[PDB]
Amino acid sequence: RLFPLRCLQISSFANSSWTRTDGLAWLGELQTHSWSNDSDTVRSLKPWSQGTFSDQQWETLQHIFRVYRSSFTRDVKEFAKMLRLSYLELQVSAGCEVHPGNASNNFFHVAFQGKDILSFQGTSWEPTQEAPLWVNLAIQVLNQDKWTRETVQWLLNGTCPQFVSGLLESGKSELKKQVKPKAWLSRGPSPGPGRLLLVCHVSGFYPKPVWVKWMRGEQEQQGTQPGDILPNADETWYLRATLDVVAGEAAGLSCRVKHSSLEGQDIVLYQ
Amino acid sequence: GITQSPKYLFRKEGQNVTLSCEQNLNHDAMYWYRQDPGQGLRLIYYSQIVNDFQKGDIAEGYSVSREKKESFPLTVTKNPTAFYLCATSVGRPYEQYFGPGTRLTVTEDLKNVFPPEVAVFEPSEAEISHTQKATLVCLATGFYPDHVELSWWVNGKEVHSGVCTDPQPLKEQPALNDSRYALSSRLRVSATFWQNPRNHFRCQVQFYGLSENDEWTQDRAKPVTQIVSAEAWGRA
Amino acid sequence: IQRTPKIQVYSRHPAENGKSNFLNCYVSGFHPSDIEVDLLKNGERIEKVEHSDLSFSKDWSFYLLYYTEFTPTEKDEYACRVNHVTLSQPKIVKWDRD
Amino acid sequence: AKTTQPNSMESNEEEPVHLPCNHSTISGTDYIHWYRQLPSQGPEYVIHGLTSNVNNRMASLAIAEDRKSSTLILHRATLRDAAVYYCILRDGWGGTYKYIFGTGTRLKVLANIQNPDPAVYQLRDSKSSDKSVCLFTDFDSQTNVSQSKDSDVYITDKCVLDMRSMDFKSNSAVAWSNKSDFACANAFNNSIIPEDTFFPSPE
Ligand SMILES: CCCCCCCCCCCCCCCCCCCCCC(=O)N[C@H](CO[C@@H]1O[C@H](CO)[C@@H](O)[C@@H](O)[C@H]1O)C(=O)CCCCCCCCCCCCCCC
Ligand SMILES: *[C@@H]1O[C@H](CO)[C@@H](O[C@@H]2O[C@H](CO)[C@@H](O[C@@H]3O[C@H](CO)[C@@H](O)[C@H](O)[C@@H]3O)[C@H](O)[C@H]2NC(C)=O)[C@H](O)[C@H]1NC(C)=O
Ligand SMILES: *[C@@H]1O[C@H](CO)[C@@H](O[C@@H]2O[C@H](CO)[C@@H](O)[C@H](O)[C@H]2NC(C)=O)[C@H](O)[C@H]1NC(C)=O
Ligand SMILES: *[C@@H]1O[C@H](CO)[C@@H](O)[C@H](O)[C@H]1NC(C)=O
Repeated sequence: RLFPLRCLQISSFANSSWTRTDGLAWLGELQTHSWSNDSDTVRSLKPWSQGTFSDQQWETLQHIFRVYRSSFTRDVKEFAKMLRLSYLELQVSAGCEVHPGNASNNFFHVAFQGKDILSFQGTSWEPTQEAPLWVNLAIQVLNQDKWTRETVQWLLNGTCPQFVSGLLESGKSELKKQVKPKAWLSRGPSPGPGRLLLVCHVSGFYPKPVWVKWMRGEQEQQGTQPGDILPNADETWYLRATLDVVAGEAAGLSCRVKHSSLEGQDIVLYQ
Repeated sequence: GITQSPKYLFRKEGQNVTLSCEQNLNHDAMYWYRQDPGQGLRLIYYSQIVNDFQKGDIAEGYSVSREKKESFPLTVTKNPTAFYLCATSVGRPYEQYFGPGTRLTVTEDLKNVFPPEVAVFEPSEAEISHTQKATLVCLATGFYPDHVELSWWVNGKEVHSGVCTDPQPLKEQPALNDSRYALSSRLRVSATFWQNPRNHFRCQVQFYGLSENDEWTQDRAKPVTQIVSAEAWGRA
Repeated sequence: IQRTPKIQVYSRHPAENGKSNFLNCYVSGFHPSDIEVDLLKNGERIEKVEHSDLSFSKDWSFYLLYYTEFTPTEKDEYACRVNHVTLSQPKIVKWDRD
Repeated sequence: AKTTQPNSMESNEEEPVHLPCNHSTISGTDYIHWYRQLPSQGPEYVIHGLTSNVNNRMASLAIAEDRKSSTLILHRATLRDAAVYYCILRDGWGGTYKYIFGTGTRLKVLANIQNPDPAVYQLRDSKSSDKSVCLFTDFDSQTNVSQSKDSDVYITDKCVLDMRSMDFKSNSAVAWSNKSDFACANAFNNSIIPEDTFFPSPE
């Protein structure tokens, strides 16, 4: 199991005078931070969200983001004027993964109107191949900012893996927690004329990895349709698995659920 | 970048003195370090920003002020004689920049000040015969304080090739606390160059001592800042 | 206008009339970020609703969890109503009980 | 968090030098800085790193895999690289401005003596006088020159000069005295003096 840290920024520029920037951080599947345009601070969502950082460290990290947010939206408005761009959706996805064998990696990807345009590579900003020409002009300006460049490297190479190591420790018990799902069957819409839709709902499990198949005893029905894994408000997950059978094929059929919290005691519901 | 006037500073015991630090670039943090011969740098006082300053591990006896951001004066008032270095700091990754440093010596008595005597010693004929080279030695002796700059001049031009002079002076009386010093240098030349009688050699010791503002009474000439030289001529 | 929202509504627990539950609306896969989501009871907007922070996936498309506490009965019908630049008029997805 | 370095180190000129540094309690956000102070001068920044090795023009920084130690590497040392080298940690957060230095490593760079020709010569005073000095010169760079156990006898330390046009380097120490029993045959400590040292005729 892996717990990368992904820091996500959503900056929306409706025109030259109206803009919002909002952020959040994820460790693995769990949201640890929330960063609101209304707020003067990034909010720790968990008792362990601060990692092993000192209060004085967190505060200057708060300061860094606070000035980052201000001049980022300053700078975006400049480039939009400079490069004659029409009104704007920017997204940032930055963070890192800790691998105890030195194979530790990090990333800082920026997207414009939903498309990758540039990322941080080694030491400087680098455009992607498919990005428009004009992005080249902006990277010429960005790479003249040696302090922003030195700081981004410190955050990626230094602050981030330090932070992830502290979060893995101070949040150890919640990360390893197991919550058992419940399941229930229901009749879905008639898919055809002589057909009935068997529906197996599975809700309440954590963490995310799960296995749900319709079965006739031990014969896994290849017709099993697994839904998306959808989130509940309490950080568990929900899953719908559907089967299209003929009028009389329903009887004798069972939904099987295997999850890391059950300890081999699968859930099995017979139709 | 960072200026520390002057290079040399001399004062009598129990007199107060303030060394200057002026920086032109726009750095907020400023530092004062103190270094003793063959010792490491010890931090005295640092100012993260104007109107602020915190005490380093040996501020006892020192005072500091930060009224402008381009200036950071150190004031001395137990063992004041040492090499005083001023520094500035930038933001991340936080590299430090240093002044050229000021040399401060404090004397129990202005009578202790002596300029150097300078003598040049000619190459040995055994060395010429044996190696086809010729080493002159310059000796600067009996000076206090040890604030000297020794250069070599050949036919009027300063030379660096073939020269090495002692990095640290020698104490002539290691007991006495205001001992006088000695310092030596070599200039090595080819035998044929030394054997040309139109080649001229001079050893120059620039001494830094009393100023026109110091009071001198002794019949002995006043030991003020001066140059003392000695010379030799090639010999066929 | 680029990508249109996918809309899925589901309950936290099995729907049992008279028993407290949660109604969830998950909207994902859309772009750009501006979006309007309402949960509806018998066609009217429910006032006390909650939602997670807007987030996005590896492909940059956004997603959002709307949810609310409710007690289902046989009489009431529930749905999720979404408006987005990519939609000429609001899309209403009904909560299918059984 | 502190750093540890050997007190002194010697190396031959025109060879690379690996200057070691230990920092076992370093944290992920600590930079590693190296400074260099030539004699009579202020320190100078040389290099810094965080998590990847660094190459400047004359020096590189090699950081161990656990970041618990590191190495300053002079690609090719020359005589002018004789200096004190300071390995320092700098907190990347920028909290404490109590910037302190350790003792550092004093690096000595030895001349490659192609043809050691150790001798002790006598030099007479230029301006008349009965005074003179004794010059120990042309010895191999492993030789140390010890001080004198005599109050009125002064012995300087070894010193290397470079006759650049000739591509020739030589070590030398000087000794002098006002005493009447002072002579070049005894001016230096027979223990530091090589066996084949040339003592010429005291003509
Ligand atoms: C890791 C911890 C976990 C915490 C967990 C919390 C998670 C919450 C959500 C996180 C979301 C954010 C993720 C990224 C955070 C990175 C911020 C680092 C930025 C450091 C530099 C900076 O903050 N601001 C510079 C300011 O630098 C200038 O430096 C100069 C000196 O060199 C000064 O003169 C001065 O003018 C000064 O303004 C800044 O203004 C802009 C920085 C923006 C760089 C990023 C832009 C990316 C590319 C945008 C392209 C736009 C082109 C398209 C336009 C139409
Ligand atoms: C943070 O981590 C990154 C990645 O580990 C470091 O990136 C590396 O940066 C160095 C330069 O600092 C790059 O080295 C080489 O530089 C020469 C310059 O002449 C160039 O010719 C080479 O092609 C190469 O760029 C190196 O490529 C780069 N590595 C990667 C994988 O991008 C970065 O330096 C680290 N920063 C800190 C402060 O730790
Ligand atoms: C997001 O936050 C910014 C900064 O706080 C808001 O912009 C400021 O709003 C106030 C009043 O609303 C103005 O007086 C300022 O001039 C605005 N700009 C700055 C730089 O402070 C912005 O309104 C917020 N966005 C939304 C959508 O509420
Ligand atoms: C900017 O956008 C906001 C919201 O779209 C709008 O209310 C405002 O009038 C706009 N301002 C200008 C100057 O167009």
